[PDB]
Amino acid sequence: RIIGKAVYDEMTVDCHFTRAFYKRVLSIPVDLTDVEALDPEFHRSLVWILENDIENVLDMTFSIEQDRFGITEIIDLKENGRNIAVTNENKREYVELVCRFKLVRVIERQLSAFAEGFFEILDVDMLKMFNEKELELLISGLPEIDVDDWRNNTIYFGYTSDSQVIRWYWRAVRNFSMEERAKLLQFATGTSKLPLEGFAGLRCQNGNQKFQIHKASGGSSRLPTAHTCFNQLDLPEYDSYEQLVKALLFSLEE
Repeated sequence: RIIGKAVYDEMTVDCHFTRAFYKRVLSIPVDLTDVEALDPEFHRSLVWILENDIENVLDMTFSIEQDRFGITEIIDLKENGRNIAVTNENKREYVELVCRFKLVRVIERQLSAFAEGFFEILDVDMLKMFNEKELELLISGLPEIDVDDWRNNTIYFGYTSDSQVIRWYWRAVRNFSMEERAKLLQFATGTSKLPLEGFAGLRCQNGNQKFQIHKASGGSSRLPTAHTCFNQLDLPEYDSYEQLVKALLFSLEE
C-alpha cells in the first residue's frame, strides 16, 4: 500500500529491492541470474546440466533434498513429480522450476501480500506492460548518474584505462541517456540506488567493491554477462564501437 501510494503521489522512496520481488510483482518468471547472485555454485551446476547431455548419467528425481531438521517431508515441485525423473526434453523445465521454488516459495506469501497491498493502490493493466528493471526505476526513481564519477572510481581487468575497447565502452556510456545509464547500472550492479559519495563508496553483496571490468575472453559477437554479486562487468573483445554499443544496449534493454 505504501509503495502504491508513493508511486501514486509521485514520491521518490528509498525502497530498493531485488529482481525476484518485482518479477513476482509483475508476474514475470524469475531468471537464473538471481540465483547466480545468491549462489554461483548452483548457477554453475544448473548451466552445466543444461549445456551438456547429462541424461545419460543423470539418475536424479525431480524433487530436491530440502531439509527440515526433524524429518524431510518430500515436497513435490509438481503433481506426482517424484515418479518423474529429469530428462533432456524437460531439463529447462526442471532448472526453471527449481529456481522458482528455491527462493520464491519461502517468500511467495510475502509477495502475494505485497501484491495485494500494491495492486489496490495502482492500476494493474496500465503497469503490467512494464519490465522488472523499469519497476525499480519507477518506485525508487530514475536517478541521474555521473559517468565521470563512474569512470574515475573504476578499475579495469584485462585492459587499461586507455584501451580502445574501454574507451569505446565509456563513449557508449556517455552517449547513454539517464534511461540507458540507469538500466546499464541495474544490469551491472542489480540496484538503482546511487550512493551520495558515488562510485567511490559503492558496495556489493559481499561488502564494498569498486566497479571492475573483467575480460570475457570470448568472440566478437559474444554479449557481456554481469554478476550483480561482485559488480563485475565481463566486457568481451569487439571490432568496432557500433557493435559494442549495440551489444550494450541489447544487454541493458534485454
